[PDB]
Amino acid sequence: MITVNEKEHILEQKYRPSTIDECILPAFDKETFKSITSKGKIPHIILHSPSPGTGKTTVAKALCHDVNADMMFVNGSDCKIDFVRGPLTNFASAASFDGRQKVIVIDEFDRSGLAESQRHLRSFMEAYSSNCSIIITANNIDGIIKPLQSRCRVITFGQPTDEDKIEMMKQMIRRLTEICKHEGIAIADMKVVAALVKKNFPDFRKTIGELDSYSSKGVLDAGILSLVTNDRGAIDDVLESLKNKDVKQLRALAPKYAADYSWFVGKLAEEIYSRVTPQSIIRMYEIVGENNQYHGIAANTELHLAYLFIQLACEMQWK
Amino acid sequence: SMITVNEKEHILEQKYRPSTIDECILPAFDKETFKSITSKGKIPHIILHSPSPGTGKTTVAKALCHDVNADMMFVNGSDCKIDFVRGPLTNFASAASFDGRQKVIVIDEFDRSGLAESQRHLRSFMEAYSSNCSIIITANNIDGIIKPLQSRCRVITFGQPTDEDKIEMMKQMIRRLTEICKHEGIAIADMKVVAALVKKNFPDFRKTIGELDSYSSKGVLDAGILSLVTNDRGAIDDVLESLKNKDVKQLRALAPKYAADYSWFVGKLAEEIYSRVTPQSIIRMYEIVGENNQYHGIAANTELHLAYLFIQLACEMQWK
Amino acid sequence: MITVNEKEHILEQKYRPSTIDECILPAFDKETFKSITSKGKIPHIILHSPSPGTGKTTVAKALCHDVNADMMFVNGSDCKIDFVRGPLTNFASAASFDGRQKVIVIDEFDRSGLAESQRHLRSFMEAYSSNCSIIITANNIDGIIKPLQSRCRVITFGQPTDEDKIEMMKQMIRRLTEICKHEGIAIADMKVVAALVKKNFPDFRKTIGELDSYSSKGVLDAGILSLVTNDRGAIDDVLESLKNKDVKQLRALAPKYAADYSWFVGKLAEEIYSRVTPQSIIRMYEIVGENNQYHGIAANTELHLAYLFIQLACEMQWK
Amino acid sequence: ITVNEKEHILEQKYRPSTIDECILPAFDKETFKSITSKGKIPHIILHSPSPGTGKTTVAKALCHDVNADMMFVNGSDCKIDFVRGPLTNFASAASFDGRQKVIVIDEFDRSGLAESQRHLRSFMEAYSSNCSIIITANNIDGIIKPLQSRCRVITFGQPTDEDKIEMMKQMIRRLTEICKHEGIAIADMKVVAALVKKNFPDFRKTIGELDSYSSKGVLDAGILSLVGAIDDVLESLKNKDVKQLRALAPKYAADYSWFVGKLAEEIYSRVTPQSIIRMYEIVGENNQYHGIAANTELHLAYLFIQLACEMQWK
Amino acid sequence: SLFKDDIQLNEHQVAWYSKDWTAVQSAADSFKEKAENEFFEIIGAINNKTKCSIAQKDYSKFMVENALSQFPECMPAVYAMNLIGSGLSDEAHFNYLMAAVPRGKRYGKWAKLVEDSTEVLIIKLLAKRYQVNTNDAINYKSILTKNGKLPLVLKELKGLVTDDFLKEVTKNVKEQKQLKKLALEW
Amino acid sequence: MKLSKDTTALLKNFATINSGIMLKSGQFIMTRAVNGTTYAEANISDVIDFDVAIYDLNGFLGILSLVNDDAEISQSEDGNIKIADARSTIFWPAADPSTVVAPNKPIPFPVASAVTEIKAEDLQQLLRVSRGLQIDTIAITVKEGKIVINGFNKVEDSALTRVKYSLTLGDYDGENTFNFIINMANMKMQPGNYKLLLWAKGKQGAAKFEGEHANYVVALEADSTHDF
Amino acid sequence: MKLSKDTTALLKNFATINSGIMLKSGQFIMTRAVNGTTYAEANISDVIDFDVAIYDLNGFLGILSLVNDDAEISQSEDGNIKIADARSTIFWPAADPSTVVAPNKPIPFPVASAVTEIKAEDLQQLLRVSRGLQIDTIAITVKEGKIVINGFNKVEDSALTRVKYSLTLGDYDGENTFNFIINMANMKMQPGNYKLLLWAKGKQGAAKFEGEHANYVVALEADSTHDF
DNA sequence: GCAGACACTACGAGTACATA
DNA sequence: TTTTTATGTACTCGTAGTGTCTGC
Ligand SMILES: Nc1ncnc2c1ncn2[C@@H]1O[C@H](COP(=O)(O)OP(=O)(O)O)[C@@H](O)[C@H]1O
Ligand SMILES: [Mg+2]
Ligand SMILES: [Mg+2]
Ligand SMILES: [Mg+2]
Ligand SMILES: [Mg+2]
Repeated sequence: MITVNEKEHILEQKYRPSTIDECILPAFDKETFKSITSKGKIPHIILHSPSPGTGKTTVAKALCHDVNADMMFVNGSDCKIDFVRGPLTNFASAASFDGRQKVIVIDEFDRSGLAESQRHLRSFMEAYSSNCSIIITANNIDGIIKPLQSRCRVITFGQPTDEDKIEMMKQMIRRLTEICKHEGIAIADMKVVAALVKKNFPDFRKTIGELDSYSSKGVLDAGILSLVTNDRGAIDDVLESLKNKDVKQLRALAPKYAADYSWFVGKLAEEIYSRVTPQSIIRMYEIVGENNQYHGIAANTELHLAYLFIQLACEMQWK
Repeated sequence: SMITVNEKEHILEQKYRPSTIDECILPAFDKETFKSITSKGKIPHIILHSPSPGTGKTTVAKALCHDVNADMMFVNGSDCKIDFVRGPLTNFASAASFDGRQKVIVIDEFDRSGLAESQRHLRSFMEAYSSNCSIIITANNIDGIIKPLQSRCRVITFGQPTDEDKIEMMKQMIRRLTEICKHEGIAIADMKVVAALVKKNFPDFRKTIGELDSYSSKGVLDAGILSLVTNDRGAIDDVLESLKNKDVKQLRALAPKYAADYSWFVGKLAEEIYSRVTPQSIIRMYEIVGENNQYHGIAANTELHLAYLFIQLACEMQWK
Repeated sequence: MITVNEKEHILEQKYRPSTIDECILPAFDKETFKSITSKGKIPHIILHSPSPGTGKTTVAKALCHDVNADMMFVNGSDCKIDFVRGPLTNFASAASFDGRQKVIVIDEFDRSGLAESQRHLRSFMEAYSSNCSIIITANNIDGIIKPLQSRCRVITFGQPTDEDKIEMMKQMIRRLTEICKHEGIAIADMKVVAALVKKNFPDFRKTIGELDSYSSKGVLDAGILSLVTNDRGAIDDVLESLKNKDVKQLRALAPKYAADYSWFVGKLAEEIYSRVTPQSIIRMYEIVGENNQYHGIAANTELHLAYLFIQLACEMQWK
Repeated sequence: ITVNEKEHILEQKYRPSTIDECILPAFDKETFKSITSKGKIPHIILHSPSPGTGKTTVAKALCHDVNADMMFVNGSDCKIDFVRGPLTNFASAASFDGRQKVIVIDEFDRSGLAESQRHLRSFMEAYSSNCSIIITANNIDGIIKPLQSRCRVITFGQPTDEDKIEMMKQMIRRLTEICKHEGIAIADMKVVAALVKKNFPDFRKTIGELDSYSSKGVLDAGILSLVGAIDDVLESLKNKDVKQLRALAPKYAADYSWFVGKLAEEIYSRVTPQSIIRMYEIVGENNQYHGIAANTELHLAYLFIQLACEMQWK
Repeated sequence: SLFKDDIQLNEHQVAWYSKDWTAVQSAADSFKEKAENEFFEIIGAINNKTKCSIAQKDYSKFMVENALSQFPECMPAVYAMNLIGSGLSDEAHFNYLMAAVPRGKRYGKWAKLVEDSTEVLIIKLLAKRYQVNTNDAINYKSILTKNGKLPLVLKELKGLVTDDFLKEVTKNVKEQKQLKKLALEW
Repeated sequence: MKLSKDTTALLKNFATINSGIMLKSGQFIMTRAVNGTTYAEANISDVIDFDVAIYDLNGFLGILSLVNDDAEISQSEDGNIKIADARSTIFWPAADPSTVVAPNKPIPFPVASAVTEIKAEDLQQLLRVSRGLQIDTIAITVKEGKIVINGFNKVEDSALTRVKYSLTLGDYDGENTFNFIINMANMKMQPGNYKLLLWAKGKQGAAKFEGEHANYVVALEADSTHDF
Repeated sequence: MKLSKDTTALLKNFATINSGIMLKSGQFIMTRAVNGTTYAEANISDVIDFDVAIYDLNGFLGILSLVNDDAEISQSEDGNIKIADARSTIFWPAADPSTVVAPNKPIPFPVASAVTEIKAEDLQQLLRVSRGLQIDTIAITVKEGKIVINGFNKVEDSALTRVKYSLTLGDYDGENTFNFIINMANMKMQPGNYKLLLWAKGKQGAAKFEGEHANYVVALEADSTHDF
């Protein structure tokens, strides 16, 4: 039911799905993939999603596995113009004495510096389409030229509906539970698995990585739940001091965060954005932009951050 | 003495580099995860990052390889161009070790934009050779690592301790600096110096050791070194008394005195006025002084700048 | 004792100190340099000060001299990343058959376009730290990335104590007397030399330059003293034009006092404090302080002074 | 009087070649002649906020009176790869006839040359034994402080009363000689005196107006009234043409420092007094916040919007 | 084609099967359609208050600010982001511009100056010859026009117009015409 | 001390393994790739008379090609490398020993798990066919009594199942079954006849080539199989 | 008139010094770098009969290279220049002489204070070694009675301390001591033999190379030392 | 034994980023 | 509904020129 590759020790690489049915996809995407595998022949496909770890490479290999195709997996970054002139032509023109459809998987082909090669590939597709098909995967769809996008079926991963998201998260919870059972990880509180799934969605690779990381002591109990539901870089003290207009605590907190000024200012803007009025958003971004613009200009940096704190505490209207 | 010493190095922070995880001063959760990794015998793909320098990312990257006894290839991340990955790195990852050890690639400081394309070539590489070889990346700016590579690695953020974690880490760094002074021959006539050095440069332990070497030019850490470390350049009695009296002329005369060391003066002035003024005046004092200090590096006449600050404060403060 | 480079005709370049003792430095900084030389090994150093002519380059070369180091002097504006991959790596990887330490002096290394190069350095400085050390000298410490600042001993020049300032001015007066002895300049009044030293502090380069300037006749009489005190006359014309709200003369006088804007705003506050009614002092300080604190970002200085004059003429009440 | 028959512009044809030929204040000319008498030339910054006083001419005259192998570089052309290339080759190599080598960088404050100046920081000390640099600037604040430390800053002009009358005499004599040489007839010497007075001390503007009038052959009312360089912006402001102002912003985004002052100067005459004050306030705030702005085009566009909406032309 | 039969192949098949890589290069350049952009889907969100997440889209502070700078209703926000927003995040820039820019359907064509390529070339020539700035070159052009010496000066400078200089003048390949325009400059 | 052309060709072949080398006084030279894939040792006619580390071996051999063949190599008074020619002299820098990755001691190869021999003609044919069929990996395995080298192209054939080349060395009288995969990139040796030793112990393994002048140790690919 | 291919190859070398060139009536050509760090002269066979200023010399020589060798070159009636050859005719714009940097006066090189010679093979070896050893400056001095050229890498050796290359040029016989420094960037000469005349007096001096085609004079570096 | 083949470098085109 | 600021710096790809060694 689950696919285990004993050669791999990394958890996300050990449990890579091998069939289209095993992958956790949106309903319509899985339906189209099942249709592709059922009709027997694979068209030219481009699986793309900027969000990593949604299942593009997995689904490409699973299509090749369901069709039982003669797959040539290729690192897209190595698919330069000489690769198309050479290995791709050698593989397309080779005679097949077993009826297996030839499919070329070009994994992560979204490099701009390969545009010329991609153009060649397009011409290639007009000469060897009757011999083989191509399954490109990519993160930046704009890294694929427009003729390639037009000639292929472009499937956008990581763009689900709300009900699709609910169903996918339930399926991922079940899959992580099965992985725990296979790995000897005792689940004392399923809320840990639910929190991991909801936190790292839609990056399933990162979800299994988080599972491996937090399942160190072999038990998923309330302690691991409190560790997962936490934020190790949370700024809450500064936010609560600003909400209370506490000048003493802001004065005390200025040197704590004054060391990493740029990162702290970015995270503070990011956190205040969701907790204030729209006009407060305008004012906060103006204040923060000015204070950061005069970063290297001011003399006392801790004083500069305390000045930013006073400004924000005075002008913010917390919802 | 359970402190590693590179006899080939003379720079203090290079000489006293920890060689194992237990020697590294790390937050509780981070050191626990690192001990767990070393216990599991195999190393996954890791990214050790922090905007703060000198937190131990490269040290821990080498110590993991040491504890696991991994065949490590330590590579300058800025030389790790795409042709280097296509060449020696692929051969290293695909080949086996002569003694059956796990191969690990440590790409130190991999957070340049100019390497993004190279990093792109990596995102298939890391999945093709994950059975035999792993990749440990060091970074200052995590955004210099493309999001797929972050997805492929366990990301560990240095310099993020709890309050109790920070207290314990400072205690441990104080003990380590005392042992290092013992080894090096630096007399510690006042432990307050070491405590202030640790508190001042946290969480940069490299800068901590470097400033320990700086303030130990006289071979002793006496009270003068403490006054230098905490920056104790005297008192501001004249300015404060002239501000309370609204003595505009005296403030105009006093501006050039403190114009020289402006940052220290403005910090001390904020600290002193904070206590001797009404709460309504505290906010306005922070506003005035913050604006003045913000526009420092731009003000053409720093003495006139301090006069402007003095006039604003003398007019708008309510001296409790 | 004084070092003389006979190949140099410019006075500030002819008498460059070649040892640490010949330098005029604060007590603790000179003590630190003497300690570094007595140990025999130079660490990674960053000598910086926004005030030019404090001696960073001089002290770098003097450290390399006193330690007897194999020095490679490099203009930092040329130290690109390929310059580190090539020349710097060749220099650092070369052996030291004579036991000398290899030191790379990267002079004026605070350009933003070198950031990437600086980044490439933060591993370099740790690979070759056993035999090779780097001495960066900068005017803006913000041009050095934080990891490089972490890897170095940061030494800020031009920020002495009062006793340090007194001693440095004494030493500078004596050095100027020695330089005038060597160069053939007659000092008819030591108050002229003291005036030069106290005026141009802590830029000693400009001190020697102005010594060269005012000694055109070969003698330093008391008539040069009134020229050195830099009082630049009075400002009665602008004050009367402001009292009369005469815009045309204010536009005419803007380029005049655009010569030394800092001195002009200082003199303007100092003088106009007495010529406006007491009710206008706070507003006039607001106007002048703003015009002065925004000067470093004002593209046109003459227009900035015209704007100041218009504000003052419009808002001031006169006695 | 120095003449260059190969030149077709009068200000390029009749450029003074020595310090004595230059019409300068007494103190300034005395200091220049003392510098030339010193034998060698140190790094010098000629600064003149008032235009047309002749900082380029004085730099070339210094090079000529000290007898130096001079390379004249326009500041805007002095990009960093030019400093690394030909300028380094010139400064490191000695002259065939043993003269001191000098680089003249004209109007170094004009454009994005800050990186070239920060490069010049070490360049000037690396080759000081053989090569000196003469930088000219209208706004001394445009030159970074390390260069000001490395150079001797000579601020121009501010003549006395006797200096002013003597310089006007010398300029009237020079204009008379140039008119005799070019074949232009002087109908009234009072007109020449009035022109010199009107444009004092902008001698370059005087010679430029003379060259503009040259086609007639005589001098009558060159003082004119009607019959600019900002005519498009001024007209589009009067018409409240926001779209044309938006299109014009990138054109003058090149040299904001010059354009903004020229705009204030041209607006000062054509608008009402309270609008003169208002224009000075608006333009001054815009110039004041210029160093923060990232795209000067948008900054200039916003200035145009404000001025167009608030100006009461006469 | 001696063989008068054949269903006949397309140009791509003939290029690839023959392995004539120049024909392959031409067939690939056949697909050299260039310039793809969807920046105006972001600006619309700023203008129409649509929901839009840039966590997965490419962002350009210059393009967004210059697009919004075409209409005076947005110039306050563009001005503010041009002053203090340079050190902000792209997400923060976009968030501020959505919160501040007032709602409105304002899409139109950008205001672009139409230039006399010949006059630009003349000004660049005069600036190169006399080593002056651009406005000094325009003043020289005015003086030489109202003197009649401009044909003489243009004649003396006609040799300075190298084919690399025309690249700086104008990228339109019709620059060849100006070349002939400068060849006939007498 | 001169350098016979055989010595210089050997040094070039060694430079293909490591950009720099650390040669000490004697007649024994060695090098190891920085990524620890190939190692080489050799004895040569010319006698090294002073320890010195070369950071750029290729450039050193270039400047050697730039002078007469009878040039005299010595240690300069400053401590560098002095190449004395007829009218000219070249001073080449001596690198810091720590800045060159070199073996600490000559690694002794263990007792072999299998032994065979490769004739120089078979090796040359293998290399030329590798240029031809573009095979990038080889597998030393057993084929019904004999020891064979199978040559695969891992780009178009990732599972190493479609054999593009096959060579038969000697027969194998043992009882073990093995399949040692070797990447063609790590075959950095010069032509000649080689006794091929193969060692494997569970996770550990290596392939040694003993020639009449040089020995080459090569690391096997991670997914090699054996039952030793 | 036509330009023989030797004249064209010479002009291509003269374009390496100055992007343009001014040709005046005679059988003699010359050019100098715009910064005045190097100047070249050459007596040429083909007769120049009319003065013509070429601003773009490389594009002009590209025009020349295309249309045969017997191409008739002259000036056109309108005012430009014309290149006619059987099948085609090309018009090239004649630049004003003020638009091209010309040395104006043929520098009469004084009687040399030192004379030597250098063969084509020695110069080729020196350029090859400098390309190998990263050498960027040379110093001509007198060592142990002979005249030597020492090649230094001024980047890693700002003071010219460690000699990286050395070459001998023969005995000196004189009674003076000198050290003429020459930056390699200023030597745009074509391969061949060269008679080297080094002249110096006070602060001025130069180094002239008389070749088999052209003479190249170059300026010494700032800190050159002599006792003439 | 010398065309041809193999490899190496120099340069144009395209992309990207920081800062003004 | 439209659509690109200057300068400096860094990287990758493709190809053409160029040098150098060698196979029937
Ligand atoms: N002091 C002066 N005496 C005579 N002519 C002058 C003087 N100053 C400027 N000029 C005229 O101005 C022209 C060049 O001016 P320039 O040196 O460029 O002034 P600026 O650099 O201030 O614009 C010359 O042709 C010259 O005739
Ligand atoms: Mg993938
Ligand atoms: Mg590190
Ligand atoms: Mg300096
Ligand atoms: Mg000028």
